Amino acid sequence: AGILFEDIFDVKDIDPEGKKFDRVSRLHCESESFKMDLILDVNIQIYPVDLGDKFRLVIASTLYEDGTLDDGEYNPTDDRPSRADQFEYVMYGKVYRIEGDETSTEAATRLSAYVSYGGLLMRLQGDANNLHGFEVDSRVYLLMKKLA
Amino acid sequence: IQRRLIKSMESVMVKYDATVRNSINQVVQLRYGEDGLAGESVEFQNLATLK
Amino acid sequence: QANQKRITTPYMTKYERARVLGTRALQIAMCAPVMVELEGETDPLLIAMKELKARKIPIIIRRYLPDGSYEDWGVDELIISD
Amino acid sequence: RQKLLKEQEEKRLREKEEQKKLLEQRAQYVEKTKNILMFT
Amino acid sequence: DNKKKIIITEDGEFKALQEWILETDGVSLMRVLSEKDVDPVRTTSNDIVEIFTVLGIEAVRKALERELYHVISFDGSYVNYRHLALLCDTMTCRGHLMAIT
Amino acid sequence: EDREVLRVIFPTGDSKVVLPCNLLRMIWNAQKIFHINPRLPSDLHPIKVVEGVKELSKKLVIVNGDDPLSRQAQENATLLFNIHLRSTLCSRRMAEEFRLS
Amino acid sequence: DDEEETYRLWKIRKTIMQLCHDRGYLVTQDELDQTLEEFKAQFGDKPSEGRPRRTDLTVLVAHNDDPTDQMFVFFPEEPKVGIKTIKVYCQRMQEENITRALIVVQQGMTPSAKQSLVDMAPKYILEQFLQQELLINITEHELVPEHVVMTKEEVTELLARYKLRENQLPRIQAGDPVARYFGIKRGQVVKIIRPSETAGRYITYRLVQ
Repeated sequence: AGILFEDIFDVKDIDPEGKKFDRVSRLHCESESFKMDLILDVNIQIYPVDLGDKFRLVIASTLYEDGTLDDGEYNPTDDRPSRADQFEYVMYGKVYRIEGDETSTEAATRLSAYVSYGGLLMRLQGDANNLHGFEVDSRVYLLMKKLA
Repeated sequence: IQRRLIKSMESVMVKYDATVRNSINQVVQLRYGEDGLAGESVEFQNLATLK
Repeated sequence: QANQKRITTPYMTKYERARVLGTRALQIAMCAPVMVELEGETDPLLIAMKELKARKIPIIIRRYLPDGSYEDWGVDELIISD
Repeated sequence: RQKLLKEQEEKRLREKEEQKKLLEQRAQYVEKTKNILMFT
Repeated sequence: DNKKKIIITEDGEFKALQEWILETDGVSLMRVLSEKDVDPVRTTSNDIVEIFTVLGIEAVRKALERELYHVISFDGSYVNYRHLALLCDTMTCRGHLMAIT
Repeated sequence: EDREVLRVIFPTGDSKVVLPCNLLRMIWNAQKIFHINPRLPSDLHPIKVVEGVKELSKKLVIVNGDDPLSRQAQENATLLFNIHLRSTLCSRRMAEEFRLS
Repeated sequence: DDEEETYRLWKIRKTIMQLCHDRGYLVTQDELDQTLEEFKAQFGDKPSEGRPRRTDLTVLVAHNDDPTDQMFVFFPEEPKVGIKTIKVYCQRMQEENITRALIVVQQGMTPSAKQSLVDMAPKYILEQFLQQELLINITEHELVPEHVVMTKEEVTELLARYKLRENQLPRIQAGDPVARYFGIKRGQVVKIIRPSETAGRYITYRLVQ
């Protein structure tokens, strides 16, 4: 499939530290199916998000419904079936950090994957079982859709 | 002050035996900067075992 | 001085590179034979840099030591960094 | 522990060398006092 | 911390002891050093000529490096140490204080 | 031993030093060039780290010569850098911090 | 008036013992670190009346390498030492067959006495020290690096390694405080080992003048 992670999140706070940027807003959200915290930077100018909203987030390694790698190059004249068709807000970034609660001897029970979508930062932290698809310096997509 | 400093140090040079010497061939430093390294390539770092 | 043991650096200094390139460029400009092949180069400086990259400059650098002796290094014997 | 014992007896040898040097300085000071006596 | 007493604790950490220090308006380094309860190891002066007369050529080399560094860095600037070292070696390589004049 | 040598060189606890090669930046460059995974166990033998650092230290020559005087001057010229190198390219740091291959 | 006098005498003796030890003379650890109370026990705590008299403070050490190479340390009573006192000390050195001495004066030394100390050098190498400059050991100062008198073999090895003449080394005056502490004459080279913030350690070599 090419999907590293999928869950439904609920916006629990927007800009706790205050609005830092005008067109960008930080959402602190939590899901229900996996109990994962999410910090996400979104362009609220084009895709406004209100407190208490509920959305489906899908971290993917590729947009093509069939398992097929991406070249990281912009190809607007691409007629293949892309899973971005099923979502409203889509970003493209790279994983730049994977933290955990590991010790010198024990493995990590909880992980924390950090992604940068051209400067818009995301932190998806929760159980390490749900974050095996994430590897540092790896390109991913956001694929986020609002639901009622 | 600038002119005085220049005229005082103008002929001090790194020689091919890597010593720093003046025009009289007297030895000012056995190695430039005590380490024989040029000042463009060095940079700030931290000694991890000091503190 | 024993050529079997030369104490100076095995690297070409920036000043040695500068003067060797200038000298060889003047020699080329004065109709000296070129040691490397040439596609379309007509500037003596470009030809001299190509010869230095190819390690085919027929010049010996006589490095003087403070004691008065000297060490002769072929341009092909030195390590070209830049 | 056996190596600990070897290092311990080595320290004993070094302290014994300290004692032999101390008595050597005594053996030369007993010469030096007569010179200090005829000095003044 | 540049004038505090930096020691190494028994645990191996650097600790800055907050101690009394005196700053005089004149210099008699020769006499002040030889006073009871005065530290003859860290007590210094900014008069490089007295440092040369009391401690010698390498002491004045080091002190002169310190004073030039203090003059350069007081405005937050930074100069590579090899330049100060070369200037200070030029002024002290002949056994006396060679003024740049 | 290098720690005690640094402690007598820098009597104030200032680890900021000016040295040729930015070893942490080179380690980061190696991590990114070879796609080092910090979460997986490494295939670098700590004995290889020790031997490689020793051979490297032998190859960094400021003072050339096999005579004992040249040996001591070589020791002194690269002392601080070799301490920085041995404390940065340590086998433990290379095993649980940098995790290089 | 008196406790400080014995304190000064003890401090001067301590610096002299450290000096002789650094010159390579045989000094026992006991006298090398002698407490002030031990000094009072061995010499007294009333120098003003005559216990100790400075003539009792005289030191006589022997070199570690040569037991016959001894050295005196005299403590003249007069503040300004005169030529007659120098002649007396030279006479004593002739009697005891000693060739090196230190004279720790209090106030100074007369010009005739200094000229006498200078002219008869090839016979008796006897030096002049102020008690004011022996109340501290300058080699313990943080500014003073580690000085080491090199041997003629070491100096030859140095000049052969760096392939240079003695006039090309940096210099140190013969009247330098540290040169006088180590009692080094012209023609000798002193190796200075100092810490360097760029290299860790740095050895330089200064020729005595």
